[PDB]
Amino acid sequence: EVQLVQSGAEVKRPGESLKISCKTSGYSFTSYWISWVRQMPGKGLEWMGAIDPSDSDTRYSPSFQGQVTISADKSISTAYLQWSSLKASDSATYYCAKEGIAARSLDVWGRGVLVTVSSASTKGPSVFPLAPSSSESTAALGCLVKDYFPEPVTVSWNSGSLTSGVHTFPAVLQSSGLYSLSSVVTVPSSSLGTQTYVCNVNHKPSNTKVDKRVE
Amino acid sequence: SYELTQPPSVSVSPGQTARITCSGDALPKKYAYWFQQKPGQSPVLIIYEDSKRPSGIPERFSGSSSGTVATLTISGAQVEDEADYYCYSTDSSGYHGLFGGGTRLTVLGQPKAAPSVTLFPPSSEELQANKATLVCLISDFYPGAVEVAWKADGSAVNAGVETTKPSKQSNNKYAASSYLSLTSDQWKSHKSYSCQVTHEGSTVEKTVAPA
Repeated sequence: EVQLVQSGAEVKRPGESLKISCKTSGYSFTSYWISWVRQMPGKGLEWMGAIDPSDSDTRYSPSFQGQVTISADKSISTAYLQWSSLKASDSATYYCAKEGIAARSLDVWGRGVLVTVSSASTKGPSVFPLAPSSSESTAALGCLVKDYFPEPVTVSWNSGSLTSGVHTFPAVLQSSGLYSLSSVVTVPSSSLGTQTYVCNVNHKPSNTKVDKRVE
Repeated sequence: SYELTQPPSVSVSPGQTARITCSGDALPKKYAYWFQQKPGQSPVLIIYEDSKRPSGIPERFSGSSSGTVATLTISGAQVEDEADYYCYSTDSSGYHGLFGGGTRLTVLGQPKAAPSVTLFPPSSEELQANKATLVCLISDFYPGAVEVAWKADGSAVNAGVETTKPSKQSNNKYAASSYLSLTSDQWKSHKSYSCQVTHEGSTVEKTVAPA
């Protein structure tokens, strides 16, 4: 079977260089063009360019020509896409694809590689309690998980012993480049005074976990 | 340059026929291709060479190209057909690939559901750091599209709002959140703030007041 194996996820800063790879097997590497396609978060697919490994011929979309370089190494059946100086807007999932017989037809796709380009530094979240203003049979409590980078964050309540009625929301990406999310749970007001409620917020990228008591 | 133009969104009820169009100057001379993309997955080829179906693609998908418009037709749409659909072709020379902007196909198949909205005031801990983040949490809405606006004492809030796109919940309804980032002084300068969530032509507003 045709297989395309792409390099792993990258987190880079604007102005840094980057080279990502696509190693193929199961067919004659130099007999087919390889296309590169990208997808910015929440946006559409974009054809970037293609290379013919038989003669190093390259074609580029006018939107990418001269700003990225596609290359190939037939000795290891690998295609590459590289930048000398990334832009922040280059955050995207990048796919390689073996072409079909017709020029620019797309035959077999790689699984894609996630590339994050951000000026934000790795930062654990500041966790703030969410409570209503001081009616009475239940109560909504929560935690604001503020200003962290990068993804992901996981949240539990009372070390995972409280799951019923928990709603943890996906993060917003702020213009600063930092993320924030919230988690909320509805609890009985009878328990408010005998039951403690703690949100456990884990941010492995910064090796930080916060257990915030919510009163 | 050259472009392929698609409608951003199409809605269909289950069992109905959906038609997704793709407009391009060179389509009278070039083949169109159709890709289906579901979240966290690579695109899947649905139609190639205007009208051909690959092995294993459901019979209900068909393609055609008339004039400058290629159409993907989904007869008797199913909920599992909910996805983004991209047309793909080349420029007139044939040397460069091009995608349409994509169409989000919504297959309804559950009743409309109004959002539940919870608005939290800032914590005292954040206020003691001279900051105030208002948190507007929105859940259990269907279909998955909302608009969020903020008001302060009835006046528009023109900056500081960050709102997520909707995300599918396990029950197949949708959730979103919106954040208004203020200073402590701004929070205390108004009598109230409101989060306004508009869904299917109607609005729910939640209000908080410095206490």
